[PDB]
Amino acid sequence: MTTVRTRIAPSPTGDPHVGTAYIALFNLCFARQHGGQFILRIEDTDQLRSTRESEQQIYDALRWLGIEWDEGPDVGGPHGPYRQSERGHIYKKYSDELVEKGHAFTCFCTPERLDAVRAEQMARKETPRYDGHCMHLPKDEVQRRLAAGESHVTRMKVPTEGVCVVPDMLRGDVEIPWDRMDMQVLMKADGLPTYFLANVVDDHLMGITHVLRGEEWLPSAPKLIKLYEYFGWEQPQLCYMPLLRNPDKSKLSKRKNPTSITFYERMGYLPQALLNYLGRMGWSEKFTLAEMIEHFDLSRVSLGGPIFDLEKLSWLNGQWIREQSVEEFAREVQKWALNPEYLMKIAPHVQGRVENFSQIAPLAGFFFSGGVPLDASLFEHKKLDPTQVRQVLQLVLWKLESLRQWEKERITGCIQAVAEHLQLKLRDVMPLMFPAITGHASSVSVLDAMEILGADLSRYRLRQALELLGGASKKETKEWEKIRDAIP
Amino acid sequence: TTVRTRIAPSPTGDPHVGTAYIALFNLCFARQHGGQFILRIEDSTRESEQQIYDALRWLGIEWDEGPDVGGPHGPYRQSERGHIYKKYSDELVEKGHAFTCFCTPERLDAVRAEQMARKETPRYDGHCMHLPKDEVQRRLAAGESHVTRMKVPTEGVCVVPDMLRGDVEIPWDRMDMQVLMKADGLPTYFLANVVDDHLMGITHVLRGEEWLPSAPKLIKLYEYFGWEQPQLCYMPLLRNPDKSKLSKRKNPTSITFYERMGYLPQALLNYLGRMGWSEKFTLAEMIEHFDLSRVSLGGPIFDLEKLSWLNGQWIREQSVEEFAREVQKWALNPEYLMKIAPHVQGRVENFSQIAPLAGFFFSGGVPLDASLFEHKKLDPTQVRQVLQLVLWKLESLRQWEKERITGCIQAVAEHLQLKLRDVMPLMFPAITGHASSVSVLDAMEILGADLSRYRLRQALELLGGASKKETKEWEKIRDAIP
Ligand SMILES: [Zn+2]
Ligand SMILES: [Zn+2]
Repeated sequence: MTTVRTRIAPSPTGDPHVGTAYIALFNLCFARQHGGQFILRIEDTDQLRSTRESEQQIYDALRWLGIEWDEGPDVGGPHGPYRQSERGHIYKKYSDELVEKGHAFTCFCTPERLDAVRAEQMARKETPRYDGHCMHLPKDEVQRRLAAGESHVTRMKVPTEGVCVVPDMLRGDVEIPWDRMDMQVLMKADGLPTYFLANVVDDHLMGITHVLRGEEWLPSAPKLIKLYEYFGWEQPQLCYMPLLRNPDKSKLSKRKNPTSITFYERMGYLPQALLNYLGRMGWSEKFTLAEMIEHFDLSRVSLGGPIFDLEKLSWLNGQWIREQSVEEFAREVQKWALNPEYLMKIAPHVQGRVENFSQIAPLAGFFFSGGVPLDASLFEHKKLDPTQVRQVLQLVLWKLESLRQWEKERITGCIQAVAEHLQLKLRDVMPLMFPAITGHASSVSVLDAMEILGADLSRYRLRQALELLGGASKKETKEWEKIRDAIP
Repeated sequence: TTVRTRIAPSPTGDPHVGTAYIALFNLCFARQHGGQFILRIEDSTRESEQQIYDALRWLGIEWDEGPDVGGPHGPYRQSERGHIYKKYSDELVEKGHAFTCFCTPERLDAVRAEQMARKETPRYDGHCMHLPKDEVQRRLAAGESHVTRMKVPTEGVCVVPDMLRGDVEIPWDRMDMQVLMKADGLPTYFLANVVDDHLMGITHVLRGEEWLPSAPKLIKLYEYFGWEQPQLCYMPLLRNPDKSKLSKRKNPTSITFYERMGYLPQALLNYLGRMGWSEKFTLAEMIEHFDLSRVSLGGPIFDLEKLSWLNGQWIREQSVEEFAREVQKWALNPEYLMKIAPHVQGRVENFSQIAPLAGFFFSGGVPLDASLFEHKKLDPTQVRQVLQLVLWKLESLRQWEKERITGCIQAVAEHLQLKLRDVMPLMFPAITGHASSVSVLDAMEILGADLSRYRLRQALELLGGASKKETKEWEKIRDAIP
């Protein structure tokens, strides 16, 4: 008679990803199927990559898709806090218990030490693992080194022989040798935990009963199962979902198909269609969230890797567009781009470049086209040969992919940094941005246009221009990455 | 006495730029002297009347008296003014200044033939001028169709005192015997405006140069009646940059064309004022620095490129809010967009595909590519023919709706040796700039009459246009089509 409770636990380290929505949909349907609750927990334990902006992008993207949770950082809940950065005291308590009970230990190995051990191991054809150095430390030495304030971590003990049985709800028993595990770090030197500890503690304290996650987390499942044993906690039911696949059997990557949810919103896809498509890849047709929930059952999940096919997603999205009143269609188009907020940002940039209103559409059309018409001749540069032009586009694209705050000045800073580093003037690079972003050699202010267009469409158009001109080889990619990392 | 000016547009078509030019000067002259400017309709369709009101008001022109705003010296529609016109024509016939004519249209058409064969300007030969009082009483009792004509001198010269040109001499032997009352009991535009100007207290008659040749007949009617003549001024013609007369073949003349193309009314009104007298200024400013003497004796030039530059300055020299409001009214409103919506909803797989598909609804013209007009069962000469004939019949279409637009295109086809399905391949590129697009017939109704004709004409002129031998030959086809 126990109420079901599932969760999605994304890290706010970048754009909201389609994979996250996919897993969130399954955990949502399973909880609603069983009359339970669906929780959202922000795993911002990586305070060097987590941002408050990325947190809100997660909320907006999922809510836009139609996914809603009963408890979370933005709605509250009786089992919070739901941000792992607000639960520091909790993780220390349970990490200390493990050490007290002998199931974990303090490690003082400096980064210079761990690197040396890994080298000596790779030279002995051995599997790289923590050598257990600090596991056999006297209590006298441990007390001393901690009193001096020496940096340290907490590692868990793991078996060296035998096998762990992972009882997947769909695969059955999955045997994983313990010797593939290592003495995983639980508490980092900065007093923050790893997901191994945070997810076990938090899934337990929040009463999570079923955990559907992607199969990428299955290899490390034994360490979580073992942590539950150490605490004497009841383990939740586990199901590891196959990966999303590109139609060519490869893994879903930003190169082949964009993975950002916001990309499909800005491209003009309906949230009902994208959500509907994620469900059709999952289990066993056009349906709403409510209808997908009533017909949901984990057994109907194809044991094969679901395929993300933009062709089928576009056909489905057209079916949704067609199978609704013109009023509904109109309201969706307004929310998408035909609204005063978007149009008034464009207004001041066309007002000075038209002699009558009929010239606005050819000038501002690129604000609504998604991509732009690709004309390779528009990138013939006077000072830059074709190879140098591809280098500039690749370096700019990389820096803009890493840019977290999509704002004109930060956008300009990335481009100007790529140019100054290459001993180029910003005036030498902007002529390439115009055709990439707008499709024309001259247009409105391109830096303003990129901020208005947003990060997703700007990167998409830059990548297409790069691919139009041939792209970059593996050799060039390696050589240009060295340059990327030396740029602010 | 208070100055009183007017315009008397006929509600028989779309309002042309020439009408707004004349209206502006009449409005400015009246305001300068603290008088009234009157709009009179000498009717013809009640819809065409509202077009005139809407187009002139959109420009910023107003009138103190008229059929819509009323006034103390109406009615302001001829059709509402009773049998006042037959009364004055009868006085002229009784006082011997007019006479009754029984000539048949077949006979008046023959005299015109003999006169044009001599390179003469056609005139009424004066047949019925001296018919017996008995012969006329008989035919009238029998109910024979007849009209009333005014008598004009045959020798001498009429001195027309123009406020700008000075004295203009015109020979009476050029004037003809103008019809006063038509065979249907309605007055001619000539008699009605003379009668109505007198009854409405019009003091200054500012007209286009096209009416100068008839000034003697106006002067003589006032003479016959014994009425005080109004001050007269005939404005020089609007001309293209090549010194020719303004023509829809060269530059479009409908006010509504420039509205649908995205010009600001303050800019077109300013351009009409900056052409005549003496640079950007408003209407209230135009009235401030207005004076008739600043008009040049030579015709003003309607230069579209100069108009575009001026419109661009009006767009720039205003707040972004004012600019956005103007763009909303021009085309970015729910009425226009919801007309397009159902025609793109079934043709897109995502919203980012809408703008490439629907862009032609906003581009004024479209990108021209001659290669798009290559037809299987049609040659480069026949394509121009259908385009011309389609254009002509659509230029004559009064009510611009899909069911009547399709009728015109079908009539040109049925009359031709081809089926309707044979012509649409040419319409799609001309109207949308693409080989295929949304329902082109629904698109033309949405785009409007002005932009549809403009694009068809641009397409026709792209492919080469029509020669003189082709036009006169193809018009005979146009007139044989419903
Ligand atoms: Zn250690
Ligand atoms: Zn006669």
